[PDB]
Amino acid sequence: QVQLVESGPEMRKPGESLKISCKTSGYIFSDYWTAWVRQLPGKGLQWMGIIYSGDSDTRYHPSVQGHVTMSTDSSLTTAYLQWSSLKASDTGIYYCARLDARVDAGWQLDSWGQGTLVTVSSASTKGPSVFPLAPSSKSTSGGTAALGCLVKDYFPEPVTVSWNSGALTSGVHTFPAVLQSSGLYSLSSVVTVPSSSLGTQTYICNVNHKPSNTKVDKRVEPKSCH
Amino acid sequence: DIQLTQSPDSLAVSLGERATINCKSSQSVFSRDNNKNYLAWYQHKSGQPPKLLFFWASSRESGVSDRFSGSGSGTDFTLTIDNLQAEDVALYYCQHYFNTPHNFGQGTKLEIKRTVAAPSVFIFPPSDEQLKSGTASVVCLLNNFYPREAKVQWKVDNALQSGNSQESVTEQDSKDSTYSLSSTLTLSKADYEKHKVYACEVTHQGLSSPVTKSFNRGEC
Repeated sequence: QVQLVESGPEMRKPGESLKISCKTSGYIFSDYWTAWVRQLPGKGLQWMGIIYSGDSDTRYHPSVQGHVTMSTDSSLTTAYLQWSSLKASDTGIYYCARLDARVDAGWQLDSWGQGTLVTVSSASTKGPSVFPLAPSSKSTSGGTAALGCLVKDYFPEPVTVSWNSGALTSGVHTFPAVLQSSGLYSLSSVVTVPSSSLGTQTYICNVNHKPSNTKVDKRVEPKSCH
Repeated sequence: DIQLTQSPDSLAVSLGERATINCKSSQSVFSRDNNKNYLAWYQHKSGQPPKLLFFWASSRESGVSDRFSGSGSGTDFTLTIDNLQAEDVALYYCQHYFNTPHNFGQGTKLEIKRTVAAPSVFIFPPSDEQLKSGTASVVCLLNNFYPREAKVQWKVDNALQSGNSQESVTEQDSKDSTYSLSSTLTLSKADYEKHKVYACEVTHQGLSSPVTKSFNRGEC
């Protein structure tokens, strides 16, 4: 069906070039524009502009003109956003979204990409260390056990956490990362489960940090005494 | 260049009640040629891409709940959510597409009010793996509480700590409208092994006294 799929997260140094992509499928590319939208810190969306693949006709927001460039590959039904010389303040989430080009149509954005976190920093990329938060009598009460993973010392954002390859979602809390004094991020992901089934169920946190090409699966087992 | 300004910036509304979010356009976005307002509303939930709700100010996108409605024209617009549900917790944006640029409003944060719920508290000593690396993180979890205002204090051998912890709170849950909070006390392995009792002490309006969760280092 109708889909817009963006590149994974990207990490670059200031001054470097970058082109992110938005692969569209499920609809006729030539019947639509493609818009790029930037998410602002805290709250807010900035309409950056649009591009029609038919003749590469472009509108830009007057305050993004000339710093970013939109293009398309109609053959690949894909739209691009490009910086020739990144600045650290370009960091943030960028969405693509489709817009009806037809006569008749309003120019609302009815389908959206998942967003791409672009980070621009002179600091070094670093993959996380992943440590178990083991269920024990100190995290078990009322029939409920809490367990989780500590994801420590990574850069940049984002780190992705799933549990049991996505089969475990209810009761999961993956906390917003904190910025340590070291300039590295840390977060935790926790889940509450029945304490009765700790002996029969298996809990694995799957940790992904694409900027460092790091993937960690950590089995989280109940604490025992040795 | 036409700008949109939303009111309020933030709104906290009880489950079952009505939520009203307003959008004021700096110029009219009503066309006498087409008899249409060039306006849309979007929902943006945590961790999801933005979703189209209305266009032409009042025309409802397919699959959007009948509890939602868009009204207004010219320069004043309203998004109304009746019978507020837990899953409505989100940021809401208006956008015009009258001319270029197709600007969005600054966003309105819709928060849900629910009954008071005290946190369940859990504590995690550091893993043996991490201890091998030379550092010790102690984690305290405050699960599923409301309202958001909760306090955590660390005590090590009954001495109040300062300067060695960080905390983070979740966004509001889309199912039970609660929050959770994680706090981490971090020490060197050396400092960690100089003490025995590690305690997390929790205050919340849902509790009449502070709740303490603790463990003794080394006790299996």
